[PDB]
Amino acid sequence: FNVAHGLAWSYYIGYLRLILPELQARIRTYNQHYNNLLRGAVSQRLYILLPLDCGVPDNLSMADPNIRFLDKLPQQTVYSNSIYELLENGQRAGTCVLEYATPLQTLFAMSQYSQAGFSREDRLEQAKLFCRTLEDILADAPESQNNCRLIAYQEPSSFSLSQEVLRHLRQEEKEEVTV
Amino acid sequence: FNVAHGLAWSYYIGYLRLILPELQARIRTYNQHYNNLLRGAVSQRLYILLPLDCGVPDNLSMADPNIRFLDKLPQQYSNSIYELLENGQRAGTCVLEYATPLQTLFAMSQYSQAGFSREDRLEQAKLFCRTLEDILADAPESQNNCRLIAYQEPADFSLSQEVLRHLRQEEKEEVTV
Ligand SMILES: CCn1nc(C)cc1C(=O)Nc1nc2cc(C(N)=O)ccc2n1CCCCn1c(NC(=O)c2cc(C)nn2CC)nc2cc(C(N)=O)ccc21
Ligand SMILES: [Ca+2]
Ligand SMILES: [Ca+2]
Repeated sequence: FNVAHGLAWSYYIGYLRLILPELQARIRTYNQHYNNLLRGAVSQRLYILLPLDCGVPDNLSMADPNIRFLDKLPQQTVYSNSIYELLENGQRAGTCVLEYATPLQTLFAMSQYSQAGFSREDRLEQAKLFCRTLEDILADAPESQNNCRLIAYQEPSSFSLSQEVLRHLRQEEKEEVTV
Repeated sequence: FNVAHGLAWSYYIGYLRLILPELQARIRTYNQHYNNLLRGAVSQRLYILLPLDCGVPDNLSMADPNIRFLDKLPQQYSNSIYELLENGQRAGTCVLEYATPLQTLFAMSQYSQAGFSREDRLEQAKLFCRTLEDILADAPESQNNCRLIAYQEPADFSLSQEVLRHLRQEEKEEVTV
């Protein structure tokens, strides 16, 4: 009995499969303004944060204060999407469309619902499974694996999410320019 | 690999568990107006349509012409009240809506990479029903706030009549027990 299968498939079929196609161009559009104005460009990929503690806060800033909301992204000329700037020592070091995964929140709710019989150990196993399954789905999906990137991580002590995101953005740019 | 397990748990945790508590009261209120005008009442339960074919239309009246939209419901998420008709006469009224996760099972069966056949879609649809049933069977006051209407449509069927069967059964239960 694995709720993570359905959660992954439903996140893809109901949300990613629909929103991603518009994206790769919507960001291309925005970067006209962004490049001309702030002398920086937004990464093309949609970054999906997958905290394995299934802890999705209301806003990204609360979890890490170096992730800072920048600007809402427009639609192609019913979905809101937020550009966040990543920070280092107060300086802008990257920008990206970055959002938490709703399925993970369901797993947290389940672990606080006693009639589920769903322990924290169960919750973590199912979070990992959600990650692996969504990976498999995007692997066989067209231009979608290319339009979005998954960032799974386990908090220990103190941890830096802005840094883990910047790792990925810098890797993405490395790829863009090399190949 | 049963997607229906996750789909059921997500439908309950992320949606039903949220709107049902409000709903009991919201309809309790609305009926103050309905009783005064037209001598009609709206059932307290939320009726969830589970077509086994997973065919969800964009407007219920297209699925059965005897199911006319009546009125949207106010808040304490959009829910719609429908009148069920017989020979043009109003025979019932209820908050009515489709289980949207079935849409997902439909999309999957039209998505070739998934290997999700129509046989699969039907198995997972039935399973979605059984799983959500169980969930509401352990849930507090929630089983009481809504009713599941799972039906399989025939090669050789009235939805408004299926629903009306349930509503009349509900009223029977109300006045006897
Ligand atoms: C967990 C909920 N549920 N589970 C399943 C399975 C089906 C549903 C379900 O019934 N849902 C839903 N019924 C609604 C009816 C009304 C009403 N009455 O009007 C208003 C809102 C309603 N909702 C919530 C909106 C869902 C769409 N949605 C998502 N969904 C996901 O992430 C997600 C997680 C899993 C698993 N599967 N999915 C895809 C369906 N993310 C969004 C982000 C934005 C944005 N960026 O603004 C906008 C919409 C978004
Ligand atoms: Ca190059
Ligand atoms: Ca049908």
